[PDB]
Amino acid sequence: TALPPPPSANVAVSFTAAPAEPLSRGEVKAASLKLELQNIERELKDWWMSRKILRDRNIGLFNLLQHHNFAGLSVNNAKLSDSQRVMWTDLVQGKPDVEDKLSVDAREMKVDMYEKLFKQAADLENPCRMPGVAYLRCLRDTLTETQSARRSSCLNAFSSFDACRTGLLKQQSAAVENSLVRQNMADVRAKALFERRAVLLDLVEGK
Amino acid sequence: TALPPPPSANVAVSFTAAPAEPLSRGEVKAASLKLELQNIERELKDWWMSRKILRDRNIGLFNLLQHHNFAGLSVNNAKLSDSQRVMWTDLVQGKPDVEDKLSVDAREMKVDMYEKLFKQAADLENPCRMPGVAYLRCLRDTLTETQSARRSSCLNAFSSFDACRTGLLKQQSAAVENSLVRQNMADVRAKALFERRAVLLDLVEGK
Amino acid sequence: SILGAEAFPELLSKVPLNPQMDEDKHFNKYKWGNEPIPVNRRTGSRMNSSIYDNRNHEAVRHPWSTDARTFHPNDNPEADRINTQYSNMVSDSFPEGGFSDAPRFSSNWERLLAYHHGLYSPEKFNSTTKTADEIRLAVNDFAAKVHADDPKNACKYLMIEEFKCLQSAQARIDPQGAATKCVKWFNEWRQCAWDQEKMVKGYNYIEDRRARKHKPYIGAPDLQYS
Amino acid sequence: NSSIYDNRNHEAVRHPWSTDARTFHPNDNPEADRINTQYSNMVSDSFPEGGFSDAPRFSS
Amino acid sequence: AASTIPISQWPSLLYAPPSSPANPAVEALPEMQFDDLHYPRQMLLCRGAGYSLEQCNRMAQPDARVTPENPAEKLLKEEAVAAIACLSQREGGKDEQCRYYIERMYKLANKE
Amino acid sequence: MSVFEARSSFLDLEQCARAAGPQRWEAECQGVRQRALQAAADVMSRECGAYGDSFFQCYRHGFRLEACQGEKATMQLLRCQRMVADRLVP
Amino acid sequence: PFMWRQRAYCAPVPSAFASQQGVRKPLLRSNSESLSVFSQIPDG
Amino acid sequence: APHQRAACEQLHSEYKQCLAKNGRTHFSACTDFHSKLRACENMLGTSYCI
Amino acid sequence: SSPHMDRLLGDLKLLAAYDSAAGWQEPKAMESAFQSLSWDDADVLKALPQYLNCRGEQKRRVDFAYAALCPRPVDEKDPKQTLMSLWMKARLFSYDQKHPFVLSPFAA
Amino acid sequence: VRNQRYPASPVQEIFLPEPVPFVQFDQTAPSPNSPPAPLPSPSLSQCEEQKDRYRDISSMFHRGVAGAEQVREAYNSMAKCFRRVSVAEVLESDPAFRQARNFTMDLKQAEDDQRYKQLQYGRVPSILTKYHL
Amino acid sequence: SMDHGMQYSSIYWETSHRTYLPFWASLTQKFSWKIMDDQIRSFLRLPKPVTTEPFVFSSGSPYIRRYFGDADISVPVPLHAPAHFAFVPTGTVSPWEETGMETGPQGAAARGAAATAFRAVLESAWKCDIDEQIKEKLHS
Amino acid sequence: SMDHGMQYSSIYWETSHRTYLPFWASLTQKFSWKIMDDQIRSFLRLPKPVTTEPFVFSSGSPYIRRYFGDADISVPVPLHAPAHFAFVPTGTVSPWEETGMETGPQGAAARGAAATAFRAVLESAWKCDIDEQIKEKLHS
Amino acid sequence: AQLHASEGFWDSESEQQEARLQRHAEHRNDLETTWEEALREATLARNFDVLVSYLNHGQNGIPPSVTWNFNAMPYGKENPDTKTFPIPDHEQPYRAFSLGFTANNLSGNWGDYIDRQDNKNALMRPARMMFTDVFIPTTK
Amino acid sequence: AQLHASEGFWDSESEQQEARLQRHAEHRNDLETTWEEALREATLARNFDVLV
Repeated sequence: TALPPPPSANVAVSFTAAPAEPLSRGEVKAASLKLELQNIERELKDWWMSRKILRDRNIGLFNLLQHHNFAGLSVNNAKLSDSQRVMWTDLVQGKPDVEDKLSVDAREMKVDMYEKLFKQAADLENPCRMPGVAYLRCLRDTLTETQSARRSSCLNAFSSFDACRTGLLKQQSAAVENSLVRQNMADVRAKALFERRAVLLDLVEGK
Repeated sequence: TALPPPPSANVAVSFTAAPAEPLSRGEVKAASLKLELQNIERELKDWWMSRKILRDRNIGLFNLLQHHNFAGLSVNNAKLSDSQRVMWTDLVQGKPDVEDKLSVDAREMKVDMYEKLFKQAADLENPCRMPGVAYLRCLRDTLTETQSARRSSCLNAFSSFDACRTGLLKQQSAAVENSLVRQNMADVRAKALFERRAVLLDLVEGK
Repeated sequence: SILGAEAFPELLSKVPLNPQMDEDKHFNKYKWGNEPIPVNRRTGSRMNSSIYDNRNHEAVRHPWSTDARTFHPNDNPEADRINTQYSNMVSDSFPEGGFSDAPRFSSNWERLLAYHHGLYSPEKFNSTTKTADEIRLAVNDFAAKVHADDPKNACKYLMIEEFKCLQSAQARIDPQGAATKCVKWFNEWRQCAWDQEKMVKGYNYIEDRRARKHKPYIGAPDLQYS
Repeated sequence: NSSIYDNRNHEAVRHPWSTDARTFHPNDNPEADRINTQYSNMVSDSFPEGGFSDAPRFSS
Repeated sequence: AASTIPISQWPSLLYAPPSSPANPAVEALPEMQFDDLHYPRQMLLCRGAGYSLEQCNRMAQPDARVTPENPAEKLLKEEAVAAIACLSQREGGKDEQCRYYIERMYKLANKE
Repeated sequence: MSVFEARSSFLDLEQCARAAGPQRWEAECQGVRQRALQAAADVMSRECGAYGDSFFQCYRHGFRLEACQGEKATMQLLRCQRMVADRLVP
Repeated sequence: PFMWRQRAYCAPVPSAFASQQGVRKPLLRSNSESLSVFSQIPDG
Repeated sequence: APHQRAACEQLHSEYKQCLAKNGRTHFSACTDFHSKLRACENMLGTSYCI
Repeated sequence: SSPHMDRLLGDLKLLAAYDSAAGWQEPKAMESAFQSLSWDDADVLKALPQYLNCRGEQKRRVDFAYAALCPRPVDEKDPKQTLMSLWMKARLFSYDQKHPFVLSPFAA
Repeated sequence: VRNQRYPASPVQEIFLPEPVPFVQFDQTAPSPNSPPAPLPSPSLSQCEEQKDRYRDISSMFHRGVAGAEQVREAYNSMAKCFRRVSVAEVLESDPAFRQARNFTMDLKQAEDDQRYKQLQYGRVPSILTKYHL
Repeated sequence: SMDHGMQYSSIYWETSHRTYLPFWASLTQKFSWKIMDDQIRSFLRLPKPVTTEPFVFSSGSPYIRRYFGDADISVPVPLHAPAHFAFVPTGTVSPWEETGMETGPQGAAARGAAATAFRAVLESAWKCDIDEQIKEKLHS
Repeated sequence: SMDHGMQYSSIYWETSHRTYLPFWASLTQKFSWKIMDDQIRSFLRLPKPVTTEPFVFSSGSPYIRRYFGDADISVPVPLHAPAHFAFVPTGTVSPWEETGMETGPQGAAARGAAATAFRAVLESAWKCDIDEQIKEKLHS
Repeated sequence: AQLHASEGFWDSESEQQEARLQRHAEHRNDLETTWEEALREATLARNFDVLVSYLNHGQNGIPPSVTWNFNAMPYGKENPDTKTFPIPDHEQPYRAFSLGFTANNLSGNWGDYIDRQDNKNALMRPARMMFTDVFIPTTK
Repeated sequence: AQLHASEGFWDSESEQQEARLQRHAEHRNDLETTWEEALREATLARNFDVLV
């Protein structure tokens, strides 16, 4: 909560309170200390406000994604169906492939589900979209086949897909690591600034 | 003058260019140096912009006062009449008094001129207004008298007037001195910050 | 040692890069002279446009202080507009150098908060217009990507057309203005999607018998429609 | 702004800095019995006792 | 004569521009391409394969999916070289000194 | 890539050149030469990239913008390059 | 599906970003439903 | 769902208030609330002795 | 003291001038631009037949740089445009064979 | 300031409009059926008034009363004079221009050739080669 | 200040414009055959529409009809709580930051390959010039 | 969008409101005796007004009349370039700076004697309390 | 329609921007006030953990990134912002026809439902009362 | 009446404030642009007298 505004004189002071003597050495030094303090407080405010805003924004994003039941490369959703979870983990970590147990109609349905899911997940700006769609198109081409015959044909698309996939995973890992390092550096710097402010407030002089 | 805006990609890059590997020690150090540089530049900008704005404002005030032909406690006006200058220098530095050479009507006129000038010069917030008006009222009381008899009666008010006057003069001197000291301190600090920025730009690393 | 000796052939040989340079340096190598682009069309700020807005023809308000002098489009253009290229046409509706409403933030958290609340994107505020070549490159890349995504799609060129129109209307800097132009192609794509789905999944309906007055006149031809 | 010969009447004052644009509303339909008719209670009908909520905190 | 092109007609203006003394290939304007994602995509793929930044930078190559080359540069090679010789000798073809070669090239390319 | 590193590169170059001589320098000192030029080039690009991007932008827009009028768009870049060279090589 | 911050017609309504609300009404809705008549109103 | 739980508690209190206001002679007026109260019951596993 | 840089920037300025004069229908200006286009450069003249016969990585580098600077496809029929394109490409080829290009943002 | 193409524009624009210019050559004059004669080969005999004038104007610019335009002009004239001899040496020495110097051809052959059939621009490869598909 | 407004434009009837209303029009009243048709269908056991059934077979995902006091007035409501998916990595983008100003690969790619190529070309030409300067300096 | 406006309000004459104009009102015209009076005064040498004299004795500072084509239409204009005076010292005030926050005499005086007195009273009471605490601490 | 108003569909872009700015300003003020309190408490306590603990004293979701409104949808008979492909003539609707000796509908054009216009022309607009069998003037 | 209009007497307080804000913004942009130019030149020159 805020404080009330400070009190003001009722009678107008124009210049009567102005100094009639030039400043002294200690007064000048105290002014320099005050300037140092205000610079420190500005830096601390910048750090604190950026941290607060980012925390609030990202917590809001997390709550929004939990509300709309989203799932990303880090599969961290408990409300998922087991079938949907298997499909996503196949698309992210394993190999999407149709089983020989299925009838050709059910194979077509599985590939259509894969394509719908992946096209809703990945937009045209995504790099892995073209490889994924190519791989699923090859599966559509080779529905009426065995996995042994299908591998030879779908390898050319699965290679690019797996490459783009692992690239995205490495990007996520590197981003997390770098953000952690930057955050910790900033917090250590802020703490040091706080202690510097503390010692300067122990040294400050006046009333 | 300004530069044009920087170029932007025509095709949308979403995250494909993001790093797939965490930063290294030298890169982290360079980032810290960059943060130091931007903080230094912020401080330099604050100094430079404050100095520029204050210079412009005060030069505009000076030009306005020269345009409207103003005169202050420091009598630094060449377009003044010699009579007006004598009157102002009496009110500022010497003793306002009516001469025995004058006729009583001319003494009344001189005192009225003194009162008009001083009331236009000093407003009700001014501290010296009451002493000045009291002294001129005593002169009005003692027009039909000699200076020798008038001194004894008007000295008690002239003392307070001279005191307030010298107080204002001391205030002006102290203000000039303190402003000079503050300006020089700020300029020295800015220069030191500039050299620190120079060495950090000699040390900076990247492309 | 002079700086840039061989670098100003435009100065040595009196070659103007534009009619404005021709007029300025008095080379007089443009037969048709020069009509200067006024300052309100060379620069300015974003404004409101619709008549169903109360602050119409007024500058857009931002959290930061910004010049409120607006870019004025060419509403009464001359008959002969000798250069009808995109370079000269775009100046009638946008400034080539971008708008004059950009911020210089004293801090990073102000930038963060403006973005978080939807009042700043550098894409929009720190940017120039796009050149025709850039627009064409973007459009052709998008078309290639879409063709790779699916060749046998009927909404392909409609999606490509809305992309093209957004790029041409400079949606990076005027997204609301560009969407106003491109939503027609979005609607056509929306229609084509259902038109494709109903062909894939055979969907039809029982049509009723022919009306007694299907033809307005007996002697009129009833052109048969599928 | 207050005057009817202003276009932005009953609208908040615009400043260079960001400021909440929710306005002080004077008491236009006060009750008949206003038991405390001192200045303390009268001033709240036309100004806020705590001042306006339009103050800046300058970054520089 | 040159009337204003409204904003709704700009998409058609980009691929069917008006006539100029220096026109482009309107038939090839849909074929002009320059990928800003070429090197980022390459880097992503190589880092997914498992390489380091130095290996990726050594394996990097510039995009071949760019605007095609003018066939005149391969068909009118000798004529163009002779024209450039004439220009280099005669100061850029001032007062019609490379008109011979330029007219031969123009005829060869245009054919009435 | 930094000014210090580029200066040390040029000092390596000059001292190895004094070692080799005026006759076999171009033969013996190619790698150090390339390293020095690459470091100076990194420095130049870092310190003069804004002006180069501005010239690029003006060229895209046909020098139609306000900041493209005159010759400052070129003189700023040339001055940056001259200053970088005078700071590095001597 | 290519320019999300520039295509607002195909974007969710501001009630969707709010993360708070027998059968419930759907949580996600687009502005592109404005181009249909009987999206929200019934066909009665 | 705590939002819905609190909303249902408010609804139940409102139903009790309406029923008390009308009285136990005129109780067919509050057939409004069963629509929602049965849903509350099926959702939270609660009974409200309706 | 900076001839390569100076002539490069001059060529680019003259190309922009040619395009502007073409858009504005100015034969005098665009012919002045064509004539003022550094046709007297021995290095570029020597590199022209080298560029015309190069192949592979160097050609792809020079093509990438030329499509960066000038991505619009010139008309196959206009020899002035063809020749200016050839001259710029020869200049870039000379610069590349003197000091090769490094076009990737990733580098060390 | 604009000089209108059609001062009687609602009358002049419709009949007798201006056409698109032609800048490859004049087109109002006869076509030369012979190439230009080989100019006399140059040398540094002829940079007299360029070298000495550049020295003059540079010495005066060092004082400052000359200017920079003049220095640029003089230096560029001198460099043109040198480039004359450098280009002559390149042309006479490098063998690839030996065929180009003795180039001869007539408008009849230019009209009878058939290379214009092959002037079509190619086609950019597919975007799937980036992912190797 | 919007409700209870004053008459701003005039109301009028142009001369000899027709009205199409007779003198018994106030006693005239409308009628629809739909209620009678519904009664007759219910009494004669005629084919019912599918809007009487709350379940919806017209899509693959489950929909249920919500009725507004009558079988004629309904809207379908989806039952699934749909799961959404994102083939995206987290923490890889900071759009608020201007990236054209920062030095690095991400910055060049938020800029373009064209600007980067131009920078490389300037770099090469500068290296040529500086190599010439080195040559003339060290030959001395 | 202000010029050439439409008729916004109606124009009317209420029943039996008077007009006060006869049928020869259009032939009526005005007249002033002022021109004839001026001619007669000039011809008979009658007392002139002081507006015929450009100098102005009605104040102490010099004024001169500026005439607009006639002695009847004039304005007085002052001639002096007035000197102004300020019994004020320079550089003693910085109004942009908030002074209630800085510690010092200037800050207390931009604040009040009331706040300073309150602070002194709190100071005295605090000193009393701390003296008691010191006493009990040091007696132990 | 009330649902659309909750989402700001009937709002104008000015109103949307003003709501956005209002949220921005409220959030900014909350943050800076909380910062002042946190700094005061952490200064009197001399502890950085206190500042850290004030980071979670205030988060439902986020503000919207983009908004769409009704005034951004184009309208116009001649506006080419509505024209994708020409509609064939046998599918376009007809304007009403009225022609007699007494009255017609061809001396003017009334417009569409949104983009209306005056049927009478400029010279007879002042005498519109004369082209009416009845006239009900404004209230003023 | 035209003199009064030069002084802004017929204007409203909103219009006066808007003119004030316009002047403020123009001055700020001039100042910050000049600062950018000065800092660029002083950085390439490595001299504080240039900034001065």
